[PDB]
Amino acid sequence: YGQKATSLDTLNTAKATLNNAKAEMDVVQENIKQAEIEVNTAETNLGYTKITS
Amino acid sequence: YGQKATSLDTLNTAKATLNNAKAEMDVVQENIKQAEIEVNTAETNLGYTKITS
Repeated sequence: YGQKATSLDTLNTAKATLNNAKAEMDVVQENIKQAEIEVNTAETNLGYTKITS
Repeated sequence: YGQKATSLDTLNTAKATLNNAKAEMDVVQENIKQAEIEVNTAETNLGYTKITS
């Protein structure tokens, strides 16, 4: 964009459509979490396999 | 173009394609001339209409 032309309208694509990419990846982190979590709790509702004394 | 975006590639259209308009009008001036000229000479080869004494 320092090369005079490349209209801001196509830099702005890149800016906001970088942050959207980045953030749409964060969402899939928090989802990775929630799935790891709810899976450990889904084996911790499987504590009950001897009913330990 | 002072309004940040409007890529130089579309300002340059306007610049050079102003000068081309302007200049393509000059050409038609010099043509207007050459036609006015060659028409007066085309009536001055019509001096010969009495062969004046």
